Amino acid sequence: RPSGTYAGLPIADYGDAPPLSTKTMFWRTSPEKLPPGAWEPAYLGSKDERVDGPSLQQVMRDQLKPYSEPRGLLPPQEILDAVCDAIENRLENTLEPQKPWTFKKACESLDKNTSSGYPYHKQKSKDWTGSAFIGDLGDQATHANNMYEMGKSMRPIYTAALKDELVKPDKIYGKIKKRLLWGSDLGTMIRAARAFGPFCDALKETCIFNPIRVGMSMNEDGPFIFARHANFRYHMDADYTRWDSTQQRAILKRAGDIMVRLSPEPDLARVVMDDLLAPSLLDVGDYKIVVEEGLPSGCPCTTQLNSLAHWILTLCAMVEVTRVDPDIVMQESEFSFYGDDEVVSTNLELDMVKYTMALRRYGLLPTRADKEEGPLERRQTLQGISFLRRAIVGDQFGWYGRLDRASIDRQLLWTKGPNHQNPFETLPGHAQRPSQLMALLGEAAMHGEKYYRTVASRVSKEAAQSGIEMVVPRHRSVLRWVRFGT
Amino acid sequence: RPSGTYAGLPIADYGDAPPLSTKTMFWRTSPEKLPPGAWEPAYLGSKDERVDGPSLQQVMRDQLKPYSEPRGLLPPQEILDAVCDAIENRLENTLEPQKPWTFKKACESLDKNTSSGYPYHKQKSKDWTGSAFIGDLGDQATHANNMYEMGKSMRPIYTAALKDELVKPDKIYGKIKKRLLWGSDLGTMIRAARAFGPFCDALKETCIFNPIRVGMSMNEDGPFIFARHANFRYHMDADYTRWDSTQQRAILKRAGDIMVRLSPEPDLARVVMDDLLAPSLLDVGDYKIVVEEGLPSGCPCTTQLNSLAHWILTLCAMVEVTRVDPDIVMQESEFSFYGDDEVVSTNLELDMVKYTMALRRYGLLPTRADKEEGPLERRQTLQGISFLRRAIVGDQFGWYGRLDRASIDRQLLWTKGPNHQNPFETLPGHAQRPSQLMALLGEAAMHGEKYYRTVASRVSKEAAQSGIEMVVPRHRSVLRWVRFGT
Ligand SMILES: O=c1[nH]cc(F)c(=O)[nH]1
Ligand SMILES: O=c1[nH]cc(F)c(=O)[nH]1
Ligand SMILES: [Mg+2]
Ligand SMILES: [Mg+2]
Ligand SMILES: [Mn+3]
Ligand SMILES: [Mn+3]
Ligand SMILES: [Mn+3]
Ligand SMILES: [Mn+3]
Repeated sequence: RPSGTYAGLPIADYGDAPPLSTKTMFWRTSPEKLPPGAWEPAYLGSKDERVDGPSLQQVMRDQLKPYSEPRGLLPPQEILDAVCDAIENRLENTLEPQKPWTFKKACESLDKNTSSGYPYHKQKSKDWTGSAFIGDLGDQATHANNMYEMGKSMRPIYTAALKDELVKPDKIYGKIKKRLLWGSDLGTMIRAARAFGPFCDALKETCIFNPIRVGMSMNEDGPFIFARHANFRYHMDADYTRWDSTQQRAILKRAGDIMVRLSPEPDLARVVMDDLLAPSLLDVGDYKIVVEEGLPSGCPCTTQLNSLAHWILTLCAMVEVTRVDPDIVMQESEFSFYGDDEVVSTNLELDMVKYTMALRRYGLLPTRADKEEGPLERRQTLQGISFLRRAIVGDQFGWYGRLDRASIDRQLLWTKGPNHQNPFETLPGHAQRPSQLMALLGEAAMHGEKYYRTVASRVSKEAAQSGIEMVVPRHRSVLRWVRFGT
Repeated sequence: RPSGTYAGLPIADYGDAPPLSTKTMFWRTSPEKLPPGAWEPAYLGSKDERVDGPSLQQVMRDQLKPYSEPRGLLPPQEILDAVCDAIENRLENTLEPQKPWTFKKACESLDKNTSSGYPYHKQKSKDWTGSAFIGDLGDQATHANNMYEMGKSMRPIYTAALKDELVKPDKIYGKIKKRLLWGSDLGTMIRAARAFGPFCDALKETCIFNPIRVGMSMNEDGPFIFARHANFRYHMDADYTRWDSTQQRAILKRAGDIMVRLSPEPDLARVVMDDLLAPSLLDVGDYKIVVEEGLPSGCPCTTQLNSLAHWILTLCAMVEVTRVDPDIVMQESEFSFYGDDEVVSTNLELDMVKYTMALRRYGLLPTRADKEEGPLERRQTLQGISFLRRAIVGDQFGWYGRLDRASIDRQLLWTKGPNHQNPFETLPGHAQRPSQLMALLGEAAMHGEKYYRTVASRVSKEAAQSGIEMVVPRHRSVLRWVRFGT
């Protein structure tokens, strides 16, 4: 056995995980000195020549703390039942009944350029023929499919990791922070995909009529989604600190319950869900620790499981404060969820102080989207609310999501390439970067003439020192392309 | 020459048109007695055994009166310039620039199961190979294309006709009324199609962002269109009596001006438009009369020319009453036009008495959508406004267009077939009618359980006495199909 405490959590066995990556995927696009207080790749550990800091492993201990924190309270049982049944019912009425996912289709759906997790820690492509897994992964997949078809429980193993992403300089040179990732094992992946693939697809095709926006296109779908939010009087942001680690399994189980009953094979899906939500085994390297609470984020369905819990919690707080039936608040409101990310629009007169408190009571840590210091605030125009890193703007033509210039400028300073030790290194000219460049041009168009021109230059210099030179379109032409599509 | 008065209008030459059709396309679906005061095919003339009435030709004289009526006043010149430039400008900003239509593409686009008009009065298919006109129509088309390519004027000839459609019983057994149709000549058709096809397609792809809804799908597009209308505070119907005959050519010319400047071949399009709006030659049979005013409705672009004039008139009245810039009222409002059919939604505080008057002054005859006795009224919910024979309903899921039951029941009493003299005759079982039947089932779904079931029966009896028997779906399944699509 072991057991055994690590990072505040019970040790369940010895670890098998590779060492945490000590490298970043991001290369500077230009050799010149970086704009002051500009974002950089997150901390890379001891071998990181930018600052001396703790080991990556100590950074991860830090990320594990909240998972041993005392859970918040459950919402009132009567309210929780009402909102669950309402959500479920709305889903019965909107989801197109789907036919069961095959083994072939589950394997196909998986991202082939990411790790297989426990036990082989292979990249998924290495054992993939184009249509089936063979070799080692062939074994893991096949065994899992057998367990799935025979409704037999199998215990999932997650591999912990630290997200390589651009962060504010503070999180590098001030108090060092780096976000925790859970990596599902391939077995669990295929098992969850077969079970819940059909439900997730059903949900994804309902991305505009139902509040879970997973699978949406900001450009094509945003204007209709935002127009719906604008039918209602009051609008609010809410951001959440540490969403994943503050979740209650009890609530996750209710989200899971809804997912089961709406799956085309409920008896087989129940075994899968029970395993997913059973106390979780997480491989930190030296050990596999037990993480009883919070969200286990490794799998294909996770982002929708997470959004569904979010839907439940928002309604519970709303119902609790307003005292209107969950079904009726859903006719007086429009919601958008994507993991921790919410926009609530309503006609109900919601007490924003009592709303914040009711959420805080559930164990959540709400903050405003770009404002700081709560309670949460409501506004009487959608104009300026934020969702998915975009500002919601609205004009003569309609609503849209606009990426702020700080973000555009940022994507022009850094490019994605092979893993390497020094962030500041330049590679050669990225002729894999004409697709990205068009989108960015498009993103800048929405900021008007003067800004567009200034990124048009930056884009052209880069298109020169590259194997493909570009027709840089006129402002009005690209604006028209971005806003009006298709 | 001639000249010569007929129906209050100058006679320009002798007619060449076939006699007015004395038959209807509508067959009863059932032999049994018709529900009291139910709609029937419009009057068929002397040979019509339902009632004794005037000849079809006297019915048409009646329809020609308003075209010799004194025109209403033009809107204030300054306002007309402002709104034209605004509309044009909005179109510059939204329309995707198009490439010129070829001869092949113009010929392709034309409806092949309708008459070629002057001079051959042939059905268009009779001289069509699948890719080109040959024979007589080959000559007419080719000559017209030459005139078009050489920017040479050619004078259009319209053939008058009377619409075969279902009407309220009053228009048969009370005061006899039958609607006038203008049939373009094939030459003019191809000339207008080459010239204005590109503009019409550009416009059609902008059907949600721009107020001209030609080409929209009620089912797919309605919910987004209606959600936009719902962003605004006040909503209104307006129906118009005799829209086409009360139009001013001067205003039609401004709509035409906008269409020209946004066409990819403006110099060639100008010749076409000038001909279209020049005093019109209309063949009533015995004579070709001159109709100086009103809308000439024969052609491919007509419905958009008509909607564009409508856009101009609405804004002119709105600007005139509110005194806000046309561009600004377009940021405080959402419009829908389809020929004579309008929904105006606004946040502006519009004086509905002064609005009605300003319209009446332009020569228009506004009435409420289903209310009678003006001024026009505004409502503070879109809920219940009508557009394109549909009621706009809105619920938990969103907005939609619902066809009223009187209309559904109606489509179940009558079916389309070959022309014949007695409306009341039944044909056999229509196994060309399973597509129509599904849609109707779908239309009825939106009226809830009890109604749906009652048309489910009516539909099944009919599907029995037919060469294809049908799986009649459960209510919730079809409702879900109708509302949520695709
Ligand atoms: O609200 C959020 N926005 C973006 C994120 F990456 C996240 O975790 N939460
Ligand atoms: O507003 C209208 N609705 C339907 C019609 F046929 C018409 O001409 N006008
Ligand atoms: Mg957040
Ligand atoms: Mg009308
Ligand atoms: Mn989608
Ligand atoms: Mn969708
Ligand atoms: Mn369209
Ligand atoms: Mn459109």
